[PDB]
Amino acid sequence: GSHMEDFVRQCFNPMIVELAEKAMKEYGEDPKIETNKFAATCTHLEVCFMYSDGGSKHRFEIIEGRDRIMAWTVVNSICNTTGVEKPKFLPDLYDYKENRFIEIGVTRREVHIYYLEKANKIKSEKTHIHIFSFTGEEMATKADYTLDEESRARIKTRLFTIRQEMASRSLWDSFRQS
Ligand SMILES: C[C@H](C[C@@H](C[C@H](C[C@@H](C[C@@H](CCN1CCCC1=O)N1CCCC1=O)N1CCCC1=O)N1CCCC1=O)N1CCCC1=O)N1CCCC1=O
Ligand SMILES: [Mn+2]
Ligand SMILES: [Mn+2]
Repeated sequence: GSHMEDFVRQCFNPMIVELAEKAMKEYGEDPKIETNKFAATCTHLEVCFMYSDGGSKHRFEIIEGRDRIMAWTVVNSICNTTGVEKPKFLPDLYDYKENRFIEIGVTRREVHIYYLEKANKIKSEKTHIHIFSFTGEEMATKADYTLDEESRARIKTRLFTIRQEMASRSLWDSFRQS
């Protein structure tokens, strides 16, 4: 293994690592080689999970972290029972409160740039978007941030802590270049 893989293993909890490996292998990437993508997958998974935790008990359905076939199955059930249009790309969550899918992004650039990229990619219009960065900023569709301030603040703090740990291991720089 590499230093990035050992860091990933000591940084994220093991269930997150396992789901990241699964998701990456399902697309033919090897966690032990494409280690930057491994860290990014772990970070994105943890953010999705903290986010779904931020709501009320029954509020969100978690799409991310399932195998692709089961993810689309759950998306189909949500669409067929709520009547919301089927997105073109797998979202990360479904909000039963606001009645909408959510795409979550975690970026090492400007939340503006990544938001524009994702919103050009989606084009299905009704899928809410919520971007976080590793510097503490966030941006969301209709400036509607879904959760209260405190849950988003916890996510932002975690992102900055991951950033610092990577820097202490001199892995932040190459990570920030992908
Ligand atoms: C005990 C607790 C663990 C965390 C786990 C949770 C993430 C998420 C995990 C799985 C489990 C469902 N599976 C397993 C395989 C098949 C399948 O469908 N997936 C993936 C797809 C959807 C889903 O549900 N969920 C959500 C509900 C319960 C659960 O497990 N969350 C949420 C916060 C951050 C985090 O990691 N939980 C559980 C709820 C409270 C909590 O924090 N611990 C131990 C100490 C640290 C810690 O967080
Ligand atoms: Mn996703
Ligand atoms: Mn996402």
